Amino acid sequence: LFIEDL
Amino acid sequence: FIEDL
Amino acid sequence: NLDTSIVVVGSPDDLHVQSVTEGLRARGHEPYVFDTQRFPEEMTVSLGEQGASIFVDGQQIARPAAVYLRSLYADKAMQDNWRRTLLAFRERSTLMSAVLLRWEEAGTAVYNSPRASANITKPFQLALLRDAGLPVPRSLWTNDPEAVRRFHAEVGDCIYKPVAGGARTRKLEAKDLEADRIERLSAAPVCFQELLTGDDVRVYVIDDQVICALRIVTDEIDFRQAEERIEAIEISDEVKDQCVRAAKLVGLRYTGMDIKADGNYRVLELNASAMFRGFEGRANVDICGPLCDALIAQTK
Amino acid sequence: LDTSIVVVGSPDDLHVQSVTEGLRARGHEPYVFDTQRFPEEMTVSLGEQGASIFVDGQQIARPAAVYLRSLYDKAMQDNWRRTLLAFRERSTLMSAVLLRWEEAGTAVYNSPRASANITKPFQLALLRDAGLPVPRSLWTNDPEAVRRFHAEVGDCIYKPVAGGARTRKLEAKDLEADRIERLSAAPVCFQELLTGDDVRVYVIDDQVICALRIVTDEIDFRQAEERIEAIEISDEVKDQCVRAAKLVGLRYTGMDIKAGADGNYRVLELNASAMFRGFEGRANVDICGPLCDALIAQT
Repeated sequence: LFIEDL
Repeated sequence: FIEDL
Repeated sequence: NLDTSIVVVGSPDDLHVQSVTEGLRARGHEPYVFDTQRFPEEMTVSLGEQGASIFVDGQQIARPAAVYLRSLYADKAMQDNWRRTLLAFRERSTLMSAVLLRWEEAGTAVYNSPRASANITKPFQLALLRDAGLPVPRSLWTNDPEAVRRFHAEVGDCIYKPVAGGARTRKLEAKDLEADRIERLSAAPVCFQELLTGDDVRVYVIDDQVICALRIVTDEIDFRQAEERIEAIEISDEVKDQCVRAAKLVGLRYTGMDIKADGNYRVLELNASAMFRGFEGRANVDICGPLCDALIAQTK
Repeated sequence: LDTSIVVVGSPDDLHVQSVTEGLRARGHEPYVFDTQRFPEEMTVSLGEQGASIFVDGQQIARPAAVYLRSLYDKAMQDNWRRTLLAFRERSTLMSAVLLRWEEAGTAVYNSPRASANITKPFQLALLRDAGLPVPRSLWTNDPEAVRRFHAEVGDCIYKPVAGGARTRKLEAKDLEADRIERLSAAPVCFQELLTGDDVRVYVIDDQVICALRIVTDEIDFRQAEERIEAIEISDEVKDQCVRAAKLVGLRYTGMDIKAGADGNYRVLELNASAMFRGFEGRANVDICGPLCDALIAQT
């Protein structure tokens, strides 16, 4: 995903 | 408890 | 599409989205269809800090006059990584819900806002009507085996269903009260209601106007295949206002009340997005009509 | 048991601990409602009329005031479609309990009805429309929107829409199509990088309890600790914070705010279940007290 920390 | 779930 | 005055939230493949969109077209109003189902992948939504800054595929939609909210919404991605998938769905759904909450705040008459979801909670919606002077089934949501055995010892013939829906109702028999499965309430709570025997009636309420009250009886026509027959009926005015009190207390503009008949009716559930085409055809009654009426009203 | 002040959370929660020990220090024993143990180790029974709420046989139809702290792996990997439905059944029953109490007239200190107005893309709009300063923000899945926003605003940050990850700073590599085009998977919140002092304002029942500046000091190699020290805010700002808490619809509130490049505040977010223990200490402010007092005041 864009937020790679999810 | 409810099977169909 | 440039006139976003009336918004229908749902898929153009949905039958009721089509019914409402057409019934509005027939009255000189071409609604804007907000196809939420295709949001993140093939549609853009953008919110600014200001409430009006709502942009769908580049076009600003600050405040519709009214919204018909049918639905907001290959998932093996869950079978892969459930956690990521859940967080992503939450991002999606938060953005969409914020759009609709902003419209309600700006003054849009959302036909069933997503706020009413709280007051639709089954165990709360019932208590809400009950503590307001309305007849409801002797109900019981529990996770205690002994609690239900007293519920059974009191009311006798009764049924059980899910607390939030998700399975068809099943009649509680003695083999269910066995220690084998009655202990399984340990894993989740269940709804138990008394067994009502009378007829199923459904009352549509649109903006403090009972539109009709229809009886739904079944005739068995084939092997394990039966068909519903809907009948337009008239109701005591007392109850044609008792209903309106239920709609306004739960917070629904357009609702489908479900009552079941002692020999006098009791309220079981108010539906935040009841369908109608089935009844519209089985009794040649109009519901889409008054819905479109209420929608086009808010534009004036 | 004296079910006039109910504390929803687990006794292992340091905050329900503080609140319970404070309520006890003032002549009230609350009924801690440890809802983790709902499915298994606890029985709840709800009847058709709202008063018929029973926890372990003992009925609790109408407390005076509730302090809501929380309402709450391989079973998911195995079968996910049923795990979610089971969790939803349990959750719906608990939430019905809370809604019933609030409908009776219980002072639910932050009700679950707040979770609507809590969503940042709506809460910031509420505050902004009421005239309070919020940071320039864009919630979007649109790369062109982000490019225009970044050009308009300057230095930016991106964080999840509904939280769940550390906020990071926007860099040029992020604007490269390689990254940016992943916005089609889920939206993202982008904001202007505010460059002031973190401030937190506590509000109980339309009274401002205190306002604390939160700085950090480097104590070890790549290790910081927060210093939370009191500041004085104008009655102007105090009334604004009370109004914001009232707008969002909360009784106990920890408002996150922040100066900018101008040294003037922007409300960032209002928390519906803020902590306070780490704040009370060095600031010599007492938040647990005023909270317990407000709870007792409903009885």
